[PDB]
Amino acid sequence: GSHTLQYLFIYAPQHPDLPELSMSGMLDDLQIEYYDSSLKQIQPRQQWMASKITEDYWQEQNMAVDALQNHIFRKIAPLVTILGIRYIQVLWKCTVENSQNTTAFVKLNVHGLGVVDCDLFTVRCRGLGVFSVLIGMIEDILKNDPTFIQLLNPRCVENLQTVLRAGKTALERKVTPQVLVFERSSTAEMSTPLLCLITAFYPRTINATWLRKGEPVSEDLTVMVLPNHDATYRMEILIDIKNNDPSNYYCQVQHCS
Amino acid sequence: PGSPNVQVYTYKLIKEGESNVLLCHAKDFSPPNIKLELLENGRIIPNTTQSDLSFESDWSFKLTRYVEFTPQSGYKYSCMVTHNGDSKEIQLD
Ligand SMILES: *[C@@H]1O[C@H](CO)[C@@H](O)[C@H](O)[C@H]1NC(C)=O
Repeated sequence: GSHTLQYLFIYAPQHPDLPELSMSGMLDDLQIEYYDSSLKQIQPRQQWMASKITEDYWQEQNMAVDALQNHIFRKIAPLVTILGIRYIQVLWKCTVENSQNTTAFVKLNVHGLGVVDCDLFTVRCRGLGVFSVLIGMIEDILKNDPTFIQLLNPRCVENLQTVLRAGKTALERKVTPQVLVFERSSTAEMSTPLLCLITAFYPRTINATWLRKGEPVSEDLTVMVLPNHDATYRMEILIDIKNNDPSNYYCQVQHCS
Repeated sequence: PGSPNVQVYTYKLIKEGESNVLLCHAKDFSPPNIKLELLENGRIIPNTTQSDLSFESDWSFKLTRYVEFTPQSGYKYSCMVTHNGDSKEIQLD
């Protein structure tokens, strides 16, 4: 299958409640580590990140944040102050899909303006929203200093393989849901709610629906997927039965199992 | 209005006296500064653990504060969400 290595930054300079930089980062599903400006060292977010992973990963990850900080956040911080930009969201990801071809991007959702989709194979940044000196300003950060783009494209995929191997166990676990069906008290918006509750399932890929006489009821379909605490997933499907016999309704659920 | 969607839920079905996890999750909130407070019986539950602020590919932010508790008969659990000056209180529900 495909596998993406994501690092999810949040830049909020002079924000009184938030720190300057948060980091996240997740092997697919699995959040694998976390850094922010107060902590002064990355912390891992899975046991197996803390055990099946070389130390030499963390000293160089540690350097990597500086790069984004020093080659990017510093250089535009003057700009954002001028535009009254309150915060910026930065997604840096590389993906290795069925080993056909490899994509590494870097995106920046400048708050208020759009996103800057920087493609790091072609080394060219496009505007996905409001156009501004930033789209090319970061193109030229990335065009010069090619050593830095050597941390965001090629080490990204080697680090993917590293962590992909450390996490192969985790990403392959199969938590099995429990499909539960409750009649929910008559709320303000549906008169007779029917909930199908599917909780603890690890492969996020899942196919569930409500059916009436086999026919798939899609009228009052409300569908939520919430995170659990142990890296599995929760799913709720609500329908207003509208005073139809509830014995005629069924919640068909296909999980990999 | 950038206002959080918040759900308050339990990991597994409440079975009284049987350990569980109490979960308050907020997503879809525009100003990213948010407070999440787990409430037992109107009181703030200590030693609760929070995920880290982060977002989805669609840039929408996310927070999840949770804690291992044991549901007991009589007991009630909720979540104070303080977002953007306001506190709102969601009960298990
Ligand atoms: C908080 O939770 C941890 C779970 O690892 C527990 O072992 C600890 O005793 C608790 N109390 C604290 C940290 O005061």
